[PDB]
Amino acid sequence: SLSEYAFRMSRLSARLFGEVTRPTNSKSMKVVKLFSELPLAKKKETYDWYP
Amino acid sequence: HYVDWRMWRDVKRRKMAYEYADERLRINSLRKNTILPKILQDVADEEIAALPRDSCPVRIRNRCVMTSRPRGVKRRWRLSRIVFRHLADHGQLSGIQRATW
Amino acid sequence: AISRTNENDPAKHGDQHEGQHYNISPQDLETVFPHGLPPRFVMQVKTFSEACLMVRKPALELLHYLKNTSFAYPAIRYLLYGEKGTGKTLSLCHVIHFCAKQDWLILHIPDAHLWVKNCRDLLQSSYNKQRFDQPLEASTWLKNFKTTNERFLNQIKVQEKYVWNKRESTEKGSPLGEVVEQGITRVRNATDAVGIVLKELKRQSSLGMFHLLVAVDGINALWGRTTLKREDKSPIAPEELALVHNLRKMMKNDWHGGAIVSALSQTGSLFKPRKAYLPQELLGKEGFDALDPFIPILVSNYNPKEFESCIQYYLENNWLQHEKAPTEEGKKELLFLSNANPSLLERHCAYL
Amino acid sequence: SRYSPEFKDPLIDKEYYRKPVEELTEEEKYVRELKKTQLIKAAPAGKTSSVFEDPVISKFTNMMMIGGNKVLARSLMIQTLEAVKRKQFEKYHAASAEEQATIERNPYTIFHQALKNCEPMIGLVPILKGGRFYQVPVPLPDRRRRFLAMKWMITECRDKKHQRTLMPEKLSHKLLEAFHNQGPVIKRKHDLHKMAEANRALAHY
Amino acid sequence: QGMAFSKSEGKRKTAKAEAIVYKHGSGRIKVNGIDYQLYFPITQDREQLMFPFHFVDRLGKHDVTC
Amino acid sequence: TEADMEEYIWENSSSERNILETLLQMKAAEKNMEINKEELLGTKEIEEYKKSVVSLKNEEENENSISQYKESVKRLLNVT
Ligand SMILES: Nc1ncnc2c1ncn2[C@@H]1O[C@H](COP(=O)(O)OP(=O)(O)OP(=O)(O)O)[C@@H](O)[C@H]1O
Ligand SMILES: Nc1nc2c(ncn2[C@@H]2O[C@H](COP(=O)(O)OP(=O)(O)O)[C@@H](O)[C@H]2O)c(=O)[nH]1
Ligand SMILES: [Mg+2]
Ligand SMILES: [Mg+2]
Repeated sequence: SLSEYAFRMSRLSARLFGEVTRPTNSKSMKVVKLFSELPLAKKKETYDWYP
Repeated sequence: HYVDWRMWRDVKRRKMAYEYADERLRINSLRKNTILPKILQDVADEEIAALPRDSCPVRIRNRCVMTSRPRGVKRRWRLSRIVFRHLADHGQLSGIQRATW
Repeated sequence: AISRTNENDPAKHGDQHEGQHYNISPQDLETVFPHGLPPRFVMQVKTFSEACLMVRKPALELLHYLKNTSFAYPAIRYLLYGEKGTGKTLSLCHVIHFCAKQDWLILHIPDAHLWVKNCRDLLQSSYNKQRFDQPLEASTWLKNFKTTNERFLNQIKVQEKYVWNKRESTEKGSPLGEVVEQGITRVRNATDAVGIVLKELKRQSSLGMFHLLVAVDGINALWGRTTLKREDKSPIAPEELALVHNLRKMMKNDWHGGAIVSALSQTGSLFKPRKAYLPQELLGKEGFDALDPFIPILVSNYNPKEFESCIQYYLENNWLQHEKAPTEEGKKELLFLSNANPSLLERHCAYL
Repeated sequence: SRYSPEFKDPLIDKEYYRKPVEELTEEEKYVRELKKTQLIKAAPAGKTSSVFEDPVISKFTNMMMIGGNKVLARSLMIQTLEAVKRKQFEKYHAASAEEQATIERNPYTIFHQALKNCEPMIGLVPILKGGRFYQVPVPLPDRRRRFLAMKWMITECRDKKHQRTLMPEKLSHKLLEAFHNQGPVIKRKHDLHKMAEANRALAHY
Repeated sequence: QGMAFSKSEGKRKTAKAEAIVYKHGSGRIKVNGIDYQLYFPITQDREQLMFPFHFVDRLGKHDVTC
Repeated sequence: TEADMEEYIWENSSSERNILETLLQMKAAEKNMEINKEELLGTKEIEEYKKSVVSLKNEEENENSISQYKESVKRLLNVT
């Protein structure tokens, strides 16, 4: 639903701002989320829950 | 010296879940996309299913750190409702008071 | 009769008649206005046993332009706009009455929002498989078009051969009434009959046969959005409707021999907020570009003179029954609550 | 209540205040100097000084209101008053010059008289005696009679016997019926009176 | 411009209003820059705005921007 | 494209195309053969119409802008 100009201007902003550049579905975008944060088990509240 | 055997099992689950977190994260990444071949994702399914059961983070339970009560726990202080109230009602929890409005 | 005028010819109305109510004969209500009058104003005609329209500066301004129309130049688009209930529809009707009594051919669309919403039978078209027909909406209009223009539907004759089916066809030179009767009798051909009517009137007015008035109330419907859905529950666009595709052509100034007078309405519109009234806000970008260049005429609330004559017209019909309504203290409250808005005043007075 | 007992109800009456001082009595002069020292509650959103304010219709509107939907309740009220007025203008134009004099076209006069024709003078109370229930007739206070007239009218219009008829048409039709001492609500008044006559011998309980 | 006016405030439930009443005017009321009948399409809300001016017989005598 | 532009430009727009097509029909009705584009779009009346459409398109619409647009259209269409 974007013009060629808008589609290529959005793809250029993604390159500059370090976003995903290839067309990626929502399912595959979970890979980005998984590596953008620490896993729950690696959070200090989790492994240092108990004294 | 933990409160009970159930707290001791969760301590071990938290220790093993921490040790396998990176390995599980990497294998899961292979399963959580539509980019890689199914033949490769089917193998990753078997690999993460073969890891020790207590490496799975959903088996960790937030128990009261002083009484091991498995429910009625306030996450911010990691205490059961009973233990929290005991400290709060004696003025030992900074800034916490009874609420009237 | 301080609120009435004896001049019932809309061609002779002037600034001296501002604020005064002129009477539309029952014969002209049946012929000129089988449709188009506001529903509540229709209720007032049945209740008062008479139809009386205030003469206001919006219609007088517009009647001045139509009387000076140069029928050789391309048709001019006039757009009545204003806040909700300010009298846009009844200003259009005052202008339709003027042209109807000057022997103009009247193409009156009483509400174009009805062609983009709540369509039970949206059939696929046969003339063009990419468009949808609307037999009920089209046949309804054709009956009213026939009533208004029945004296001209025999003199006007088609200039082409139109094929309805394998067996049936309308040959060249047949009265235009035959095209109007095919659509009414056979609703499957109603949407195509409307398209042929708009096609021939636009063509034959530019030849000098007659003067044509195109009157579309709710014109902002044509270039907006619809609430009609396809069998796959996908939204339909107004251009894909045959009625809207063809009416959009009557709004172009590519013909001469008449005028195009339309009115904006937020009431009954789709995807427009309550307080939207200005041309671009209601027409959109596609709509403003389709009508530009056009002459926008503002319709506003009653001025002090118009307000008092409106109250007097209600008091002269005994419509205000509360014992305090005729008092000066009652009229000040009726002015504050309406804020001089004609529609709000009529609704407040309706139950007093 | 968030008002202390010290707060007095507001008196919304323009005439009460413009009344000259000379006309005032020594008692009425004291009441006016007293209120200047009293706390007054904020005027509710319901009532104003408007000349078109009618406390009876405002009360009927509240007894029709469902779930705090005053906008809808009031819309139904004004639609009923408009429907009554249009029905009378239709009866008026269709009548002869002689009958026209007797035809009422004011919906407020019809509404008030329609309710006054439904007010029950006397009512019954379910009394218990020896493990058995017997109703006892009793006079009705003015408040109760007016309330019952409005409750019977609203109840009748909400009856399921009416199929797909909108409330402004049902209520307008019942008001004009009661205005002419006819209808189900008028029958309910007559039945209550007739029952209160058959239990006159039970007035000593 | 030298036009006399007064300013005050009011609170009802969680609503807070600030009104500027001009000594002289024609009865115009603007609510957040909007005509009161466009801002308050409900007839009861407009009656509330009428109540203060009507009670003192000053309808059509002041301009308000609130 | 035009949809990508964030500032309206009157030149080479539907407005310029529509007004020019209208003025040509008017010249033809007068049986005048001065059909030069540069001359038709060089008058002062077109400059007011251009200034009015741009204001309607790039600024907030209001009753005063609609009135300025109205008076510009009436002069071009010879509506008095
Ligand atoms: N010229 C008039 N003569 C008599 N009554 C009028 C006139 N103009 C307005 N009214 C009253 O105001 C009501 C609303 O008028 P109308 O339907 O023309 O308004 P509108 O601006 O077209 O409305 P909308 O914004 O809903 O499209 C009418 O039903 C009538 O009671
Ligand atoms: N059934 C039928 N409809 C016709 C015929 N010719 C024209 N029409 C209708 O008249 C409308 C206007 O005609 P035209 O300008 O040819 O339409 P267009 O080709 O869609 O631009 C069409 O959209 C049709 O609905 C015909 O021969 N048969
Ligand atoms: Mg759990
Ligand atoms: Mg209208």
